[PDB]
Amino acid sequence: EKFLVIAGPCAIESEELLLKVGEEIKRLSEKFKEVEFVFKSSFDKANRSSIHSFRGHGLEYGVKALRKVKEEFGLKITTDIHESWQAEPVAEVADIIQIPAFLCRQTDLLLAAAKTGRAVNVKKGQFLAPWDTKNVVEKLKFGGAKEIYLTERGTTFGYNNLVVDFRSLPIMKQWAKVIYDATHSVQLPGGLGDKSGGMREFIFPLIRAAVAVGCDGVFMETHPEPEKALSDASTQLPLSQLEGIIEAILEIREVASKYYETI
Amino acid sequence: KFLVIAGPCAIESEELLLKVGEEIKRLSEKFKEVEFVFKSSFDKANRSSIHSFRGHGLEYGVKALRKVKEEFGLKITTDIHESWQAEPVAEVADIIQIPAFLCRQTDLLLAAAKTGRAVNVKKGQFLAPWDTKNVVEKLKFGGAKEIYLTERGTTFGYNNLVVDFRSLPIMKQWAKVIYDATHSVQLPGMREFIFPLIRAAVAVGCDGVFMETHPEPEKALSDASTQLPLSQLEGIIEAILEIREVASKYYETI
Amino acid sequence: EKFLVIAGPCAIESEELLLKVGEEIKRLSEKFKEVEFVFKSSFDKANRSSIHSFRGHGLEYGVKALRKVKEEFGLKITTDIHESWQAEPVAEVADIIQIPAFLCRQTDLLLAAAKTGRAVNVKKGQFLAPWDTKNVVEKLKFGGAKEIYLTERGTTFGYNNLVVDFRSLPIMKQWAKVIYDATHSVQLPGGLGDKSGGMREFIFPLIRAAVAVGCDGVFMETHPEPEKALSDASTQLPLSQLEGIIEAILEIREVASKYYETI
Amino acid sequence: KFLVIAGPCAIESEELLLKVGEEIKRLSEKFKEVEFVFKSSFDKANRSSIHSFRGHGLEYGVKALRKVKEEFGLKITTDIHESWQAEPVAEVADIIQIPAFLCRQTDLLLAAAKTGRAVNVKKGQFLAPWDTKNVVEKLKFGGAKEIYLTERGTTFGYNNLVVDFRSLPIMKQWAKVIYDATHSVQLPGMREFIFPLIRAAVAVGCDGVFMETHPEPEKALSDASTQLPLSQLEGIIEAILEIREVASKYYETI
Ligand SMILES: O=C[C@H](O)[C@H](O)COP(=O)(O)O
Ligand SMILES: O=C[C@H](O)[C@H](O)COP(=O)(O)O
Repeated sequence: EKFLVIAGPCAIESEELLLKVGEEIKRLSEKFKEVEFVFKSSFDKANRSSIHSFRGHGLEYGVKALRKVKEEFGLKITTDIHESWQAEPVAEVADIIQIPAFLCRQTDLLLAAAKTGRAVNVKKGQFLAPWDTKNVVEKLKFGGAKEIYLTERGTTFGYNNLVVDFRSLPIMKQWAKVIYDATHSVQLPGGLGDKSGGMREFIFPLIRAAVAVGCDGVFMETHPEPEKALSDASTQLPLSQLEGIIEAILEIREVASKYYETI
Repeated sequence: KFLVIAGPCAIESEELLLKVGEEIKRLSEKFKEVEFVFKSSFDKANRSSIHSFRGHGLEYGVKALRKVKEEFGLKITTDIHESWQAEPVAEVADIIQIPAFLCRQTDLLLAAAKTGRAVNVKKGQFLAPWDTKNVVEKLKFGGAKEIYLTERGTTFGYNNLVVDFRSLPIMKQWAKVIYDATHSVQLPGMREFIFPLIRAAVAVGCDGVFMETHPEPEKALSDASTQLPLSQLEGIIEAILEIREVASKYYETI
Repeated sequence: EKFLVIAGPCAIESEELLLKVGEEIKRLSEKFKEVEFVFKSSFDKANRSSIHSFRGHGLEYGVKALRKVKEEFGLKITTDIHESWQAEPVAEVADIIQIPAFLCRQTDLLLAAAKTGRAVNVKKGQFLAPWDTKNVVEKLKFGGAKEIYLTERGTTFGYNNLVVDFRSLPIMKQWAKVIYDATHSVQLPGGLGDKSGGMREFIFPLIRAAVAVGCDGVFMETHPEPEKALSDASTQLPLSQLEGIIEAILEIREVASKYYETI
Repeated sequence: KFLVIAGPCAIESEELLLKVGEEIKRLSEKFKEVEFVFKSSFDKANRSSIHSFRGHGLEYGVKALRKVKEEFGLKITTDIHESWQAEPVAEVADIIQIPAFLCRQTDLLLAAAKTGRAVNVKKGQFLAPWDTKNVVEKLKFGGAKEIYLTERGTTFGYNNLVVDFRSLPIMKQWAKVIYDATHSVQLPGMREFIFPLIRAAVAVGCDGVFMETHPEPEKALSDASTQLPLSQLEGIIEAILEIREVASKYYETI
């Protein structure tokens, strides 16, 4: 099956930022033809730790910027929703509607996404056990979703820390396609006080682990200059490093693929 | 004064709310030093299963809670799940409750704060005690003046929650602290530990306790495994008041 | 039943330190006659994080110092053993043989302690679930132990942190008398790099919780000047604060006692 | 070269050790680029139950391991539980193993280091990756020169272990790292995850893998639920060598 790579800047800092990242993602989609790329960027960071942190320029602006990316580069689009009313307008541009981790159990949000006819990707809550995602998928199927993804993004491990239990990949595979979030899984929740931290040095090794275990795609936030990012400045991957990372996981996926267990 | 938030988990019917409300009113008259607040959700918006009981809607719920307040003169509290619900709920709710999974949703907090009502935020199972400082700041920014933080357990491995009592004194630095005695013992995805842990909460020191109670928990449509039998409420309240009376002498300052 | 208070300096820094603490503990035993005091101090810190940290002055010296305390103040004694061969010599002075947390599953150590005829107190391992202590008690009974205690001292919660799950008290009570370790439960394992950390501000509130829930005794390390201690300098209670703490828990225990559940 | 430590969990009989040893010798000849080390415990000193299988004693065990080394020319490794055992075990053991629960027992580490043999310390389930730096220092202080640290899971709630693969690169800063593929999936107080996680270990990067194997795990007297069927060992070794070959290109320096 075609491997999915969901990538883009964490937040829609500006339409300009999007086109800059989109251009590179488009270049890679032409090179890695065996990969299905989906451009990701949040029109709103509705769950920042601090009231003073950057949120975004609004739904309207965001959808417009994302539409420009799709129009200019012919790339599929994905963005996350935070309340039920956002599903409809977002569905006009998003090929995949993303459900935030903290909201993976909010029935109406899932239902709103499902009835749009678009694919739905649910970030597994940091509080959820792998087997608890079966009911999440059930809700989505009940709501009409035909293409469902479950994203591993770490689990609460003590305070301000997340651990990735790779046993989750084969477990969740029982009921949906699985995506590994390489950038949020290394973040340190509320690790900086008013903001969350992260350990960039672990992004690559853990993504290698994900493809060796086996998944249907990877999710990576990337920014031309992470240090200047307005969100997840500590975990976004420098855009120049994206190509090498993707080549690496495709290579590891290929050699490991013959050993992937049948669910 | 010490806060006691009690009531049936879900508004299964205003009939149920009236039966539970009568007992709470009674206790209310017996324990004058305690401020009682009637709680019940008009919607269980986060059930694990799509086939589980959610409720009868916001309108029916607000109406039923209206009945309780008017008929018994008891303050009211219920939780909201999306921003638009804040205003209509604030019509009857003296305290707007923010769900644990939603404790970081900025717009929900701001929406609640804007109503002018008191706001009680359930501490997310993924949150550290010190991470709640930012939660309080959001509410203050939104105009909230009466802010509560509720301890309801922290993720401890899979399908289990642990109560780290160190959280009470930490959260007390920036808000009044409430201990949720019934959800803290639930196994995500029990009853025998409700009383022991509530005794610990008052021994450590908190500003109030949250307890879901139902005439027949066995038949409850929500949290059947952890809702306290109505008939046992009086005894537990008396017990925690006695422990608090003695222990309060040692509560640390700030 | 008579409430147990196990207290003393973490390590036997010197026979002088012991007599200084013993004197105060003796004074309190005369005041709190409803309490059974047991003087505690390790002749060896055999599991320090760093090879450079203080361990002790040897078994011989330690037993001699502990014997002096028992002889001079008529106090019961408890100390921990680390290898099977230490059970016999230690049993000559120790009324209660303590089994370290990391070693709570070492069959031969438990058996060695049990056959001495002395009481045995096992620190619950940071890796053990409350219900897993049933087999620990079974081993001890199998080995001849007639008086057994299980001590709650925290559970691994993420890295370098411990949490106290008070549900452990009523669970362990099903098969043994339960003791709450007020000082090790707030320590931060390896929190200082070459040594462990601790948060003294939580010792009192958590001990209040322990007696409200209900236990058969408490364990507290105390030192005339904690800041100068050679071990657990961050968690040992200042000796001057001991009396007030004990009075407080007896008061809370009394008022809460009528509500203690029957096992 | 890449290390592969394999063998039956417990020395149920030297007969068993010989059967497993023959297969390991065979693989040894087929995978010349891999350094095989035969492992088996002469005593399960930390079983949960007093009624569970422990072993036939140190003497019988050392004799059986002697047989394996002499008959197949395979290096040997076994664990010790008390200081006095280091010397006699070092007679046959090329690598002395330190149990996870005992990774902080200074005298056991020093005793092992004094023998002059290599020392492999199982990382305690209560230990953080960076906490192992001190463990290595103790061994170096004791004269140890060949030191290994083994990842075998970390306490994650009750009766469960999680493998935090971030540990591999962290521990690599001060010692060679081994990944225990069979104990990492055990539930304290399963099998389907052994292969997936071992693939991850080599994709991330480690200096070797530890795998308990038995002709008929179902009948094993120890770790029956997690011991790998002998017949599946070859396939898994070939698989991890292939993944390592490709992934090694990306292993981070130090
Ligand atoms: O991904 C979710 C959050 O927005 C995340 O923790 C980053 O936000 P913060 O830096 O405001 O905590
Ligand atoms: O209680 C056990 C230890 O000795 C504890 O962690 C304190 O030792 P450290 O400061 O050497 O880690």
